[PDB]
Amino acid sequence: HFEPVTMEEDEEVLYKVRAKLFRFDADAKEWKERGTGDCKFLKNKKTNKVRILMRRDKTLKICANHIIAPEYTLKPNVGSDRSWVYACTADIAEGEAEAFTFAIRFGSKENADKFKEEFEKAQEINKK
Amino acid sequence: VQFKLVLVGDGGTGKTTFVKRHLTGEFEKKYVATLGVEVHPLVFHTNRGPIKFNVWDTAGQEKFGGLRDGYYIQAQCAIIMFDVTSRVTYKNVPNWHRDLVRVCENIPIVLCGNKVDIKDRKVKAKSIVFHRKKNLQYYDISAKSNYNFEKPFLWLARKLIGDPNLEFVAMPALAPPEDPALAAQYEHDLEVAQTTALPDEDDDL
Amino acid sequence: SFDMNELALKLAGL
Amino acid sequence: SMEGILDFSNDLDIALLDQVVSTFYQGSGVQQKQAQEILTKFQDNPDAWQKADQILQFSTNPQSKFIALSILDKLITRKWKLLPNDHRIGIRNFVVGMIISMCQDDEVFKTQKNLINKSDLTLVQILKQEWPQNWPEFIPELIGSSSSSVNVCENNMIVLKLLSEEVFDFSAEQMTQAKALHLKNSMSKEFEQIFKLCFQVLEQGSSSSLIVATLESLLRYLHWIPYRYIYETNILELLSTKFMTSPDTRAITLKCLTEVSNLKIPQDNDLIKRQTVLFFQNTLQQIATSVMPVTADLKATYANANGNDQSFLQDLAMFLTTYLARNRALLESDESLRELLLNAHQYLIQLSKIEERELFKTTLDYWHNLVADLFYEPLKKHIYEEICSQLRLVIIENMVRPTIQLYKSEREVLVYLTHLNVIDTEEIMISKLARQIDGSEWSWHNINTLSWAIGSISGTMSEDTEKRFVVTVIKDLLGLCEQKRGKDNKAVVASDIMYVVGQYPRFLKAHWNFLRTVILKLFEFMHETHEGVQDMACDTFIKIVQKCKYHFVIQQPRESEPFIQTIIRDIQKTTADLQPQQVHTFYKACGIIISEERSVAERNRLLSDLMQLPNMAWDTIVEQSTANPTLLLDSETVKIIANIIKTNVAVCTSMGADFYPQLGHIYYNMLQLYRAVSSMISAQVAAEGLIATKTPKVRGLRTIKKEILKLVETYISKARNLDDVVKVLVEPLLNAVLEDYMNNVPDARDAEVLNCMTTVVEKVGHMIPQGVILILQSVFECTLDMINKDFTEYPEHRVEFYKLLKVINEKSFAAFLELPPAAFKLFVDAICWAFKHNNRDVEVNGLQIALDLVKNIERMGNVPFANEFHKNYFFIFVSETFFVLTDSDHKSGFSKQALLLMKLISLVYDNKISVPLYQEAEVPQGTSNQVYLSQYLANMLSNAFPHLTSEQIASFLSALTKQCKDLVVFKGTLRDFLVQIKEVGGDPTDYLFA
Ligand SMILES: Nc1nc2c(ncn2[C@@H]2O[C@H](COP(=O)(O)OP(=O)(O)NP(=O)(O)O)[C@@H](O)[C@H]2O)c(=O)[nH]1
Ligand SMILES: [Mg+2]
Repeated sequence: HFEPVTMEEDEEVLYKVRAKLFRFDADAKEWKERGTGDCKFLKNKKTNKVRILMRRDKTLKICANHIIAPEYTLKPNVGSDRSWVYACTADIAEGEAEAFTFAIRFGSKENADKFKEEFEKAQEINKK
Repeated sequence: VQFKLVLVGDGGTGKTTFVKRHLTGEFEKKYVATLGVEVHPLVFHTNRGPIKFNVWDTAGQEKFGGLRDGYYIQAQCAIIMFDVTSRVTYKNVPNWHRDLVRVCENIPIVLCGNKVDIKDRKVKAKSIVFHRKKNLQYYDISAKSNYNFEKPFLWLARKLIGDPNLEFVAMPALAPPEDPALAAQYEHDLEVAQTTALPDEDDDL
Repeated sequence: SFDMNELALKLAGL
Repeated sequence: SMEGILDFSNDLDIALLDQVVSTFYQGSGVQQKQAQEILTKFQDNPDAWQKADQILQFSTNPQSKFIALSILDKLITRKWKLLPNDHRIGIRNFVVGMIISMCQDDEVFKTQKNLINKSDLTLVQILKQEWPQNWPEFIPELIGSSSSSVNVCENNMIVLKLLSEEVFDFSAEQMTQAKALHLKNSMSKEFEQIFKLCFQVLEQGSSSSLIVATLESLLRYLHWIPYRYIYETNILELLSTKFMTSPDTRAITLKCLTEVSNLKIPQDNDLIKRQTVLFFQNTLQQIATSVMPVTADLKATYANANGNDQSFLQDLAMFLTTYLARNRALLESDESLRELLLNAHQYLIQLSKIEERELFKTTLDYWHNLVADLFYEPLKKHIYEEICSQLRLVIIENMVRPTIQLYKSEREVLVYLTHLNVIDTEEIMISKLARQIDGSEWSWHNINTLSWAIGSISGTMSEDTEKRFVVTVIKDLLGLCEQKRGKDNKAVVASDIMYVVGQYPRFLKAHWNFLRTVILKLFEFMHETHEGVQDMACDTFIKIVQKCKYHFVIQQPRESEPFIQTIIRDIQKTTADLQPQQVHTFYKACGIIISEERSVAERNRLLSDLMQLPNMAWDTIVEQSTANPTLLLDSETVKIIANIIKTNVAVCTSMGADFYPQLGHIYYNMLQLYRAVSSMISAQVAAEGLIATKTPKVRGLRTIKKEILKLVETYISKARNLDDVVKVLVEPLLNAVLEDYMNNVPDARDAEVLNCMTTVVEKVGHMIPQGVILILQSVFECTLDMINKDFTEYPEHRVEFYKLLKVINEKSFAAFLELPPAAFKLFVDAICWAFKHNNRDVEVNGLQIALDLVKNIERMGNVPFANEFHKNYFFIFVSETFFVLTDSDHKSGFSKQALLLMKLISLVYDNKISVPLYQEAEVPQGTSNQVYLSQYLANMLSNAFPHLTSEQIASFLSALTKQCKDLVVFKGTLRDFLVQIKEVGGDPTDYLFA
């Protein structure tokens, strides 16, 4: 005989899409980027709750972390056919649950419509 | 576990914009000149635990120079920034480096050529050699397109910690949580936001 | 799909 | 409460200062920010220097003392000569005494290096002012005080280092030519004594800190000292042996020897050649015995990054490459020096394996220097056979994607290495290819790297061996593709096969049948939805066409027709699955082929058949969009139209002048479409506001306009028949775009209009004087008003605006003569406004327009318009040019500013301005413009820089004006002026330097 020498595991990926996230600075009436990377819909296996978790490329810093609440509503932006605007009341990407007016943009209108489709499917999952 | 980082370079080279990108993720289009210096804590998550950079974003304009080399005292690392669309900013690199190493005699230093996202590049890659004899790490970067934007901090992290295998890792994602008196409040902010056009709509993303 | 057989053919002659 | 230190009426509380300083450096958040704003206000106080003696004496905080010296530094640099003479001696005595006491306290000398270095630099600033004219015994006394104390001796080496830097390395920008030469000669005259001290310290030891500080100063000396101090002494022996053994001194010694390899050396003396060989021989010996043997894995050492290993390996690379690039010939003849030569290069081979891009670029530059010499120089390449063989593998294995800069450098060296030994290069590449097939080195990255390398040595071999090699490479690559399962692996290998063939056009041209099969296979890949394959197919198609176009246009043997016809017959089927951009590349590649057909009847027939699909789509849209215009509201129609135009742009880009027939097919309806689209954009902005310009519907509409403009610009820029351009294209074009631009609100004006017109004026502007006038009338005033409120808004319009004025000023200056005086006054305002930009694109054009305008006026001779121009605008251009020259915010434009200013001054001193430039009352009659010009400038500079003496201003202007025929000297005088205005009491005699 010879002797020899992230807290995302409990979840399932429902949807994944590349996107650029914006937050609305109301006091400046100006959109500000928050991050660019993969946006994922993560379903908890122990609660069946679906959330959005988005990380920036390279640094992998969280730029979005909130439940896809059934009360939220995706609105079009005046200057884009590949984006959605919606109010978020509890995002913990940067500490305490803060309220945000978010805008998320995609590579194509196809990706945006598909995002809207998955986003709504996820809402009905959280409804139960 | 925090390290002082001094960031120097000519005015308009994108020092402040670069740091802002790492802080909030936003891209500032406007050029508001820094007055003296701005200190910003910047934390990265690595496999060797978190590392904190106390970034001293100094002013590149002489009339806003402030304490100048007084900002360099007891810095443990540095970034020298210039603008590849502006030859003069690269011409002044030896001057920034000079004032820097006279105070900080032995520190890891990154030389960054910013704004490589702009087509009409003026400082050609073949011309950038100053870093060789001065033992500076060099990176082409772009605060706008995030090209190599993480490299300067990753390199400095590896040097400061003494681990060449150090890597940036994903921070833990906690489970997120779940009134009528603010129904009309958020509806006001929402409508103003829809009518405000998203910036850079010609961008790939 | 990916089938370079015709290239192998025309090259094996020449 | 921290703001107490800002009250100078009361005594300065040092304890309060130390708190504010601590709160800034060690504090955080709001308090830190508040302390920062207070310290800046304190330092910037013009009387703060007075309280510097208190801080440096009473404070216990080293940061406070540092800031005090910074306040003093500003005082010495800018206002020294303004002081009473007493204060000058006081500060000097105080700074000297301070440094002495810090050196005597071993505790302080040990733990306050930053404060002592700051003090030393402060001393050097005094020296630059006072030495040697008011301090002749500084160097003798410095050498004297060295023997007394090791700490003082060590610190003296730091002072001498800083001095040498300020005088020889950083003087060019910071002092006048005269002052620089003075200090250089002063150091040069007393260096004999300085070197003696330095050499004694090095030879006698023994404090490492003292030795290292001495070697650090020696490094600066080697930048300027005569070679005799290095070769006629024993100092090379010390560096290359004694100081290479100790790691403390090894780093700096190596940098010294690197600079010694750059000294000014007589290359006919055999003794010096021996010395140059010797210290290299000694250095490589110490490295082999003290650091690592030549076999050591430097790649692994570098990656481990222990201590200063990385810096050392970087410095070793710099030393070896520097020395060998200059002196390797010294080692090539002597048989006893052969081992040294090859060992030196073997270290470089090992160094080149390190994973570190910038280090690799450094070694690769050297390798290029070597293989290039072996390629031309007789009887040399056989010496380096084993080195070159290793290098082939190193470069092949580290080949990057075609940074493209690094690829070009890698290709270049590898092409040389292929010539030096073709058989060895082939063997290595096929060998590597075999290891890809047996899976021992199989990898997506590794197969790509090898394919890039094989493709880079194209057109270097014999046509015959090239063929034999390519066949071998492809045949083996073909087999590799079968071996792999899954489309992931298969896609990678298949792409590499298309890459290699696209790199060997000489081979494809010689074997039509194979080339034809290649292209048909690319068309199959245009249907593969696998990521990247479609792009890869299109890129390769056009790449092959660019190089083999002649074989697509001619009727090849065993063919009934030219292959271009076959491609067009199925162009719908081939491009059916491609994205719009990919379709445009396909059409552009067809345009490349068609343009080779020199039969006009045939070329135009091929062009018609190629454009059949977009022309039918076009005809259908124009017919249904004109009845009714509601169709354009549909996003689909807008996208379809934009794609049609883009296809015309793509074909026009490769066909140029030959595109004209196709342009004529659509031209008149296209301009009508431009009008229709324009009306809708205006209608939308009226009905929705300016926000409309952000909406997809309007951005879609504007895209049509921009592509139309791009198409016209593309053709006109390449047109050979300018008669048709003028008589057929221009008038309808101007009628369609100019009024629309003028009468739109600012946020709806397309900057592409300006760019298009720039192209029109460029090619045919000399033929349409009425047209150019119409262009100015429509875009000049309304565009200027967009951009003359800030330097920020409407950046595109700003850049194109001055490009347009530039070409108009060159090609049709008469258009500006027709301007009403008020409009011409705006033109002048616009040019100066361009000076004040930091924007390079705007500043340069502004300065060029000004220069060309002056030349335009000059060529008019003694005529009323030219004379009035000078009376109105000469001194405006002189003062405005001077302003940006001196305000320290436009340093990137110094040269052109200097040129413009030199031109303006020469006009007067060559008497090219016939009329007097002064009011008949303000100066006596008969006075020359030359005299009046001196007076104007003297008065101008006196009020703009009141701290300058009248003698300074007078000498400067006297020198400037007399040197207005010598640009390099003129610029010298301007640089000296820019230095003198930063300080008080500059020397007027400095301007007599030239
Ligand atoms: N196109 C492009 N612009 C950039 C980039 N980085 C910064 N900029 C722009 O450059 C300008 C100056 O940015 P800034 O951060 O203020 O430079 P700075 O070095 O901090 N200036 P100062 O020394 O006066 O504080 C801004 O308009 C910014 O948008 C870049 O990577 N690409
Ligand atoms: Mg700034």
